[PDB]
Amino acid sequence: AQVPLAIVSHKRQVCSLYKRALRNLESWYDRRNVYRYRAVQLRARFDENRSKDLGEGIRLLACGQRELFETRHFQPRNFANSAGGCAFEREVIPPDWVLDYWHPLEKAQYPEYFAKREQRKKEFVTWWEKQYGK
Amino acid sequence: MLKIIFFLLFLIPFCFINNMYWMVQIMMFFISFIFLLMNNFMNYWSEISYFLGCDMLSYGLILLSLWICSLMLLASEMINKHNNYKNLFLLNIIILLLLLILTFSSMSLFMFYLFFESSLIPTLFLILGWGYQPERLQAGLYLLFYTLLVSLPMLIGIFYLMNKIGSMNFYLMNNFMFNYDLLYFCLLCAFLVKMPMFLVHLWLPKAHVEAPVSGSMILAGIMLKLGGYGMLRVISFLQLMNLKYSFVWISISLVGGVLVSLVCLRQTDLKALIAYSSVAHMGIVLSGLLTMTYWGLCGSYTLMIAHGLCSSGLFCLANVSYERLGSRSMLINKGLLNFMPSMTLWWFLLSSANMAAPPTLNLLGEIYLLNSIVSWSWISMILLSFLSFFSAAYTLYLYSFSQHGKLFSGVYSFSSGKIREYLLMLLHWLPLNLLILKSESFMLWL
Amino acid sequence: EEQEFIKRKHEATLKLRQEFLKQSSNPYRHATGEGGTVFDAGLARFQAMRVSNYEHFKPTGKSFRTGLFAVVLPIALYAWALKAERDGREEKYRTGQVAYKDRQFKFI
Amino acid sequence: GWNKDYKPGPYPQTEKERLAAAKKYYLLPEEYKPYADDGLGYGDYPKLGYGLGVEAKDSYYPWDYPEHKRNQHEPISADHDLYSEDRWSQAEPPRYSNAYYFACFLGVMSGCLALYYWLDDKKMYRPVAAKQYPSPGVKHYTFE
Amino acid sequence: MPLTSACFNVSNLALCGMPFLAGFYSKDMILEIVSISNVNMFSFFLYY
Amino acid sequence: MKYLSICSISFVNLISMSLSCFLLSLYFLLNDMIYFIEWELVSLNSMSI
Amino acid sequence: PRSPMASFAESVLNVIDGPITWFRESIVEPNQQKQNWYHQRFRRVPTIDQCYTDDAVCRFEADQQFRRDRMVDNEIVNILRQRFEDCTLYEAPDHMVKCRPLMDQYEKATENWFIKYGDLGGYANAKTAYMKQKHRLIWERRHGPVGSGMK
Amino acid sequence: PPLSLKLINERVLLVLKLYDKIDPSKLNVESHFINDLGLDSLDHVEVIMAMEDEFGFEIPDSDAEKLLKPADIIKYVADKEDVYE
Amino acid sequence: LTTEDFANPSPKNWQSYGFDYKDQVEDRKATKSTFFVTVTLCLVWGSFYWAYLPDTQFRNWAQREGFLELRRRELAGVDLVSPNYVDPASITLPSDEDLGDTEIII
Amino acid sequence: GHHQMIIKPSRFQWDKFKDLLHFYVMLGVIPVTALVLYANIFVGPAQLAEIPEGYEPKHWEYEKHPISRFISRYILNSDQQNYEKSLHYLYEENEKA
Amino acid sequence: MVLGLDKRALWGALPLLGFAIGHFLDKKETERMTMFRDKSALYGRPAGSEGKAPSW
Amino acid sequence: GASETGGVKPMVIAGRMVRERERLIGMSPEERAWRKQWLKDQELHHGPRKVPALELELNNPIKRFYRAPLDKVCNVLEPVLGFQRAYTVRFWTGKALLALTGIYAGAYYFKYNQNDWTRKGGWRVIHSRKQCVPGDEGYPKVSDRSAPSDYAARGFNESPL
Amino acid sequence: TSWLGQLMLLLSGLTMFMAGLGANFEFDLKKIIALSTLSQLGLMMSIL
Amino acid sequence: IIGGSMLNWLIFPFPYMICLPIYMKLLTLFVCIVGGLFGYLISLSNLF
Repeated sequence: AQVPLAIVSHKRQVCSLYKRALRNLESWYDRRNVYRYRAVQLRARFDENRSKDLGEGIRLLACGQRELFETRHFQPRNFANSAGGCAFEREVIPPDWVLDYWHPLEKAQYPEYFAKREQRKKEFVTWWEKQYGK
Repeated sequence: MLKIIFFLLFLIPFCFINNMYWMVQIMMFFISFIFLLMNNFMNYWSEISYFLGCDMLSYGLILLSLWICSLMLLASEMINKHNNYKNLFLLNIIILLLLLILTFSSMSLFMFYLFFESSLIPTLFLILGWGYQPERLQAGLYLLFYTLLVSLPMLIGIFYLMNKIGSMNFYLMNNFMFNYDLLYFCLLCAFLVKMPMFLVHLWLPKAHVEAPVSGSMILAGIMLKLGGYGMLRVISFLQLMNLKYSFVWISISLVGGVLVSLVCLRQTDLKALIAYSSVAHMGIVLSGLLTMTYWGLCGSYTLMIAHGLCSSGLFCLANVSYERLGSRSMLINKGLLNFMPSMTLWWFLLSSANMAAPPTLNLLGEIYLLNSIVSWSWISMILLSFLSFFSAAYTLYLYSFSQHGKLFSGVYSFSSGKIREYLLMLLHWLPLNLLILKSESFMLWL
Repeated sequence: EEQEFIKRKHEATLKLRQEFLKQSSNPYRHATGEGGTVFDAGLARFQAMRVSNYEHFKPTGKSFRTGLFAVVLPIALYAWALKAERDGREEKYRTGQVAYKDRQFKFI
Repeated sequence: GWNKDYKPGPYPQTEKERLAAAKKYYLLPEEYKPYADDGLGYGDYPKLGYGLGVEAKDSYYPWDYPEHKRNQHEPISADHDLYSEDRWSQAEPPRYSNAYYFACFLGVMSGCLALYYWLDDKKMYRPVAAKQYPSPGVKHYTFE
Repeated sequence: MPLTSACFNVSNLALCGMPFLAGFYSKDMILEIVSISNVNMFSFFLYY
Repeated sequence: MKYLSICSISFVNLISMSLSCFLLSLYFLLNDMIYFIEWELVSLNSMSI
Repeated sequence: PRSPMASFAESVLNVIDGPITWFRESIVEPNQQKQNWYHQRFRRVPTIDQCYTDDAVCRFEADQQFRRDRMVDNEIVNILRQRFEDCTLYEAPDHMVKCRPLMDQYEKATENWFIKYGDLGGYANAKTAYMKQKHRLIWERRHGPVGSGMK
Repeated sequence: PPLSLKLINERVLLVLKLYDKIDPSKLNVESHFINDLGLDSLDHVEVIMAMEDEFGFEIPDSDAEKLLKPADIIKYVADKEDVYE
Repeated sequence: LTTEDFANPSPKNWQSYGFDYKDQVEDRKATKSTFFVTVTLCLVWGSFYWAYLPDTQFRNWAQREGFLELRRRELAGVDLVSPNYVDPASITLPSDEDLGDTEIII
Repeated sequence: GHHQMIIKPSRFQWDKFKDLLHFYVMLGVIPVTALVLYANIFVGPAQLAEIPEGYEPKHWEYEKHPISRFISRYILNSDQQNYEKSLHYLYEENEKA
Repeated sequence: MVLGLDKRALWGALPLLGFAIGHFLDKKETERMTMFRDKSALYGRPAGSEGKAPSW
Repeated sequence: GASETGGVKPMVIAGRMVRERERLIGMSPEERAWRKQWLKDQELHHGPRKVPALELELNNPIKRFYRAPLDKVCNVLEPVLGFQRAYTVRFWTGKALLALTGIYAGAYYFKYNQNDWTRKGGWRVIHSRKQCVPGDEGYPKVSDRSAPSDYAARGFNESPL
Repeated sequence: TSWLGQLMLLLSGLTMFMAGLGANFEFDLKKIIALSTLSQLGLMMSIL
Repeated sequence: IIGGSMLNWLIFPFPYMICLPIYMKLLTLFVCIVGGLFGYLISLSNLF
C-alpha cells in the first residue's frame, strides 16, 4: 500500500475545481433534466477559456474559487453512505482479540469457527514473521 | 462506641496472619452492618462512653467511613497480585479506620483535633507505599505541608478556647461566642485548606492524580468531609465574627466553582476531572455551610455524604481504565462502551449522581443548599445558574468522550469486566439510592 | 511547493507508519495480554507539558494582566457587589422598616 | 519514561537549539515553531494546529488513529481540545464574518420586538360587549 | 409503496387540516378562538 | 428476553397498561375527580418535601 | 346507576374490594393480639429565664424543651397549610369561598412562628431565642411597632 | 443484497457503453483514458463523477488519479465492497 | 486445540471472579463469602431494620402533638402559635438606663 | 438462520453478576419476608389509646408496631437512658471546667 | 468448620471477642452514669413507680 | 493455575485491512488472501451450539424453583402449540398472575394502611367530590366540609381519645 | 395574567413563523419534519 | 383518521361558541390553501 504525496498540479487545482462545481450545481439544481443542461452550460464556462497563460490561470482560480465559496448551497448534497454522511459510521467493531477473551462456555457455541480461528492465528504469526522477517 | 473500637483493634492481628485480605474485608463489612444496627440518636450527644459519643452528625459520617474503608479492599487487589506488602496495606487501612471513628466521636474539640491531625500519617503511607507516578514524592510534600502549615496553627486557637472556656466539649463552646477576629481566621482558614478551598485546591489534584485507587478514594471520600464535619461542630460560636467577614468566602467559592468547572472541560485526565469536580461540589457545600442557615447546614451534611460516595465510585472507574489501558489520558481512554458495555452503564450512573440526577442523595443536597444561598443573597443566582450548568457540562463530556468515540488503534488485549469491580460499583451507588427513603436520619442533625 | 518540503517530510514520516503496524500487529506483546498501548511520543510529550509549564511561567506584565482580569477582578467585583447589596438589605432589616408581614424567605 | 522524563525544555534561543527541538518533536527545521515564550508560554513546545478545525484536515488520508486524524509520533497541539471535532471546530471556511451572524439574528429580533410592543398599544378585537355576570345588585337590561 | 404513500397522505391531511381530520378539529378551533379573543396584530397575522 | 423478542415483551404490557389508563380517564371525566396522593420524605423548618 | 361505564366501573370496584375485605375479615381478625400504645407527656422545665448563669444541665434541659416545642410549632404551620390545601382542592369554583377565612389562620401562624423561632438559624438554642424576645420587647417599648423605622 | 464481482464489471461496462464522448464501441476493457479513449484533462473526472453517482460513494480527489483504467475502477470498487470473494 | 476442544472445554481451566487468581475454590469461596456479607447482611436485613426502626428523632411524636396541640389551642381560645418564648409578663425588662444604648436588635 | 457472527465482548461475567445479585438478595429476602408477614398477621398493630391514670408505660409502650416493639425494648437504649447519659456527663464537664 | 470456613471464622472470633469486651466495658459506663437515674427534671419520677423498675 | 481464556492465544489476525480506507487505498495479493479468508470464515451455517450446564451455571437454585411451576407446564404443553407458542403461553400466564396479584395488594394497602394521623410519611391521600347530576340523590347537595377541622382530618377527627 | 403572556406570545409566534419558513428550504427529510413539529408547537404555546 | 372526533365529543363539556364574520371563518380555509398552491407551484419549475 502507498500513501500519496500532497503536491498538487494546477491541472488538479482546476479539475477538482470542476468537480466541486459539478457538486455545487447538484446542491443548487436537482432535476436531472435541469442538471445536465446547466452542467453542460458549466462545461462551456470551463471550455471557453480552456488554455490560458499561467498568470491568467491564477486569476482564473481567483474567480473560480470565489464563485464556489460565494455560491455554495447552505445544505450541500452531502453523500449518504460516505464520510460526512447523514448515517455513515453508524457503528464500530473492536479488534478481534475481544473474541479471543470469550469465556470457555462462551467459546463453546461456535467450535468450528474458533477452531479455524485458532488455525488462522498461527498462520498469521507465520505471515507477520515474514512481514519484515520479524 | 467502644464496641466498634475494640472490634477494630481485634481485627488488627489479621493483617499479620497470612492470607487475610478477604477475611478482613468481610469483617469490616460485618462490623459496618453491626454499626448500622446501633441507631437511636437525637441532636443531643448519645452513647457517651469514656470520652466517645455519637450523634446525627457523627453517626452518618462514621457509617460512611466504615462503609468506604471496607470498600477499599474490594477496590485494590493488585496489591495481592504483586504481593506488595499486603500486611502493611491492611494495617494502614485499619489504623486509618480507628482514627476516623475516634475523630468523628471525639466529644472534645482537642480530642477531635488530635485524631483529625493524627490521620496525617496513615494516609501518607497509603499514597507513598503504593504510589505509581514519580510525582508521588512532591505530591506527598504538597499534601502534608499544606495541611500542617495551617492545621498546626488551630492548635493555638484550641488552647486559647480552653483558657477562656475551661473545657472543649462541643456543647460547652456553643454556650459562648467569640469575636477576637483572629480566632475566626485561625480556625476557619485552617479547616478551609482541607475542605479544600478553590484558592488552595492546588494540592488536591496532585494528591489524587499520583495516588493509588485506594488512597485517592480515601482522600476524596473522607478527608474533605472530615474538614467539613469540624466546621459544622465549630462554627456554633463563630457566628458574629463570621457574619462580619463572610462575603469573601462565599464569593471565592462560588466564583471558583464556575472556574474549576471550566478547568474540568479543558482538563484531559480522568482523575483530574473528578478531582476538580469534587472541589467544585465542596465549593457549594462550603457556601451553604457559611450561610449558616438551617437549610444550608442540614443540606451541607447531606451533600458531604453523597459527594463522598459518588467521588469514590468515579475513582473506581478511573482505576478500571488505569488498570486496563495503563494510561490516565482522555486520549488513550475512549470507546469503552465497545469493550465493557455493561460497565458503561455504571459509568453513566455514577456520572449521573455527580450531576445531581435523582433519586440521588447528592441532588437532595443542592435543593437545600441552593435554597439557602438564594435566600441569603439574590445576587448569587447569577452565578448559581452557571455553576450547576457547567457542573453537568463537564460530566457530560467525561461520560461521552471516554465511552463513545471510535476505539483506539493501539490497545493491547486486556481482560474484561469482573465480579469484584461490578459489585464494587453497585455497592457505592445503590446505597446512594437507598438513603433517600430515610433521609431524615441523614437529613436532620441540627 | 517549496521544492520538496512535502517530499522531504514524506520519506522519514512514512517509515514509522510501518513500525506502528509492526507494533499493533505484534503477536507477542498482544499475547502477553498485560494491556497497555504502543508508545506514542506526541502523547508522552502532551502529558508532560500538560502537567508542567510553571518552570516556563515568567511573571511579566502579560501573565499578570491575564490573571488579574481572569479571576481577581471577577472575584473582587462580585464579592464587593454581594457585600454592598447585603449591607443595604440588612440595614433596612435592622432599622425595622419592613415588618414581619412583607418580608420574604420567612423559612430560609 | 515518565512525565518528568518527558518534560519539555525551555524555549530554544539559538539556531542549534531550534534544530535540536525540531528533532525532539520529530518536526522539520521550519515545521518547528515554538510559542512566543513571552510570560505564559510552554517554551520549546511546538506551536501547531490552531487552524479553523481538525475536521478540516484530510477526510480520507491514511490515519494511524482516525479518531483524532493523527498519525504516529507527532507533537500533539497544546490546544488539541478546543480545536477537536468534538469541540470548537468546523470543516470549511465560514460564509460570513462574526458580526454578520450576530447582526442578522439580533438586529431582526430587536426590531420585530419593538414593533410588536408598538402594536400591542393598539390591540385589535371583535367589537362585542363586556361579558355579563350574574351577581348581587347587577341589573343588566334585556333588549325587550 | 402505495400503503406508505397513502399513510403519508393521512399524516399530511391531518397536519394540513383537510376537513374533518385531526388538523381541522384542532387547528380550526384554535384560529377562531384567536378571532374571538382580542389579540395583537402580529399574533393574528402570524398564525394565518 | 431470552425466548421472545423484547419488542413483544414490552409491547403487550404497554397496550394493556394504557387501555387501563384510558378507561380510568373516562371514569375521571364522568365523575370529574382529581386525586392528589402524597408520600412525604422529610420536613424541616415547617416545609414538607 | 344511570351511566353505562360507571355502572361498569362499579363492577371492577366490587372486584377489587372483594378479596381484600375478605382477606381482612378472614386472616386478620382470627390472628390478632390486642395491645396498647400511648403518647408522650413530657413535664415542663425551668426555662432559660429560670435557670442560673452557669447551670449547664439546666440549660441543656431547657434547650431540649425548646427543640421539641420548635418541632411542634414548626409543625402547626404545616398542618394549617395542609388544612388550607384541602379547602383549595374542595371545589373548582370554591377558592374564594373559604381561602381567606381559612388561610388567614395560616397567615397568622406563619408570622407568629417567625417571631418566636424565625431569624435564628441552625444551632439556635433556648438562650438566643429567649433573649431575642427580650430585645423585641425593648424595641416595641422604645421605638414602637416594628415596621416604622425609628424616631 | 450482496454485490457480485461480475455484476460490478458489467455495470461499469454498462455506463461506459452508455457514455457518448468515449469511443462509442467501448474498445478493450482496459482502455487507458489518455490513450485510445482520448479522455482529456476534464473528461477524466466526468468519468469519475458518473461512476460516483452510479456506485453510491465519492472517490477521493487524488485517488481518482490512481484510477487510470476501467480495470482500476473495478479494482477500486472491489477494495471497497469486499468483492474479491 | 481443535474443534472438540473448543466445543467441550475441559474442567481444568477456571475463569477468575477477580478475587483470587491461584485457586478455584479460594476464588469461589471468597466471592461466595464476600457477596453474602455485603448484600444480604446489609442491603436486605439492614434495610429491613431501618424500614421498621422505631421513632428515633421523635418526628412522628412531634406530629402526634401537632394534631393535639393545635386542637388543644383551638378550643382553648388561646393563640395557636404563641410568639413569646415565655409569658411577656414573666419577662422583666431592665430599665432604659440599663439599656444605655446596648445596640438593641430588632 | 443464516447467522453471520458478531464480534461481541464476553457477557458471562455480567450475567453471573446479575445471577448472584438475584440469588443472594432473594436469600436474604425470604426469611425477612417470612418474619414481617408473621408479626403483622400473627400479632399485628397495637392500638393507640389513652393513659390509664394509674398506669405508667415503659418506653417500649410508645411504639405502635410490633417489630418496633421488639427492636426498641431489646436492641436500642431508651431515650431516657440516652437522656440521663448527657445530664450526668454535662454535670461533670461543667463542674470540671 | 465446613472447610470453607476453616481457620477463617476461627480467627474471626477475636473481632467478635472485641465486641463482647467493648459491650461489657460500656455497660459499666452506664454504671458510672447513674446520678440522675430517674432523678432528672423531664423524665424524673418524683417518688413512687419504683417497684423494682430501674428504668434504664 | 488460573486463566480467563482457558489458554487461548491473545492476538489479532486482520492487520492493515481493518480500516475501510486502508483496504480501499492499496492492499497486496498476500493481503487479498488473508482478507478473503477473513471474510470467507466470517460466514456461519450451523448456529449457536448448546452448552447444557452453562444454563445451570448462569441459573441459581432460587431462580430454578419458581421457573418450575410455570416451566413444568411447558414440557407437556410444548408439542400442542410448539415451543414458541408454548413459552408465550408460559410467559403471559406468569406476567398476568403477577399483575393481578399486585393489583389487589395495592388496593388493599390504600384501603387499610393509608397515611393517617398516627403513621406519617406514608401515602397520604386526598380527593375532590364527585359531579352531581340533575335527578341525583341529594342533587342540591350542601358542602360537607363544615368546619376547618374537616380539612386535614388525616384520621384525627376520628381519634380514639 | 402577567407580562409573561406577552413575552411568550412574542417568542412562540416568532419561532413558528421562523420554522414555517425554514421548512421550505430544508432538504433533510427528518429535518423538515422536525421543523413542522416546532411550527405546530409554537401554535400550542401561543394559544396557551 | 378518526382523530380528534373521539376527544372532541368527550373533552369539551362547554364547547366554545364562535359566530364570526363569514370573511373570517372561511378565511381560515383560503389563506391556508394559497400555501399549498405555492408549495406545489414554486416547486414545479420549467427547465430554463
